[PDB]
Parts: sequence; C-alpha cells; structure tokens
Amino acid sequence: DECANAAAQCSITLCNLYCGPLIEICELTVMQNCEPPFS
Repeated sequence: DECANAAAQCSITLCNLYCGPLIEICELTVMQNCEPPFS
C-alpha cells in the first residue's frame, strides 16, 4: 500500500498523501523510527 510505503519511507509528506486515519499511526511510527517532518 502507499500508506505502508510512506511509513517505510519515513515521510510525513507521504504519510498524509494516502494514510487517511492511519496518518496518526504513520506519523507515530515515523517519529518512533525517524526524525519527522521528513525532508
């Protein structure tokens, strides 16, 4: 999925692109593994 890839890519800019509700767990995971907001 794109939402999955977005998290795997450590990007908020991808997270929001498709994750909808999962934006939260997406951003959360990206926080968890990485230093968002992605550039």
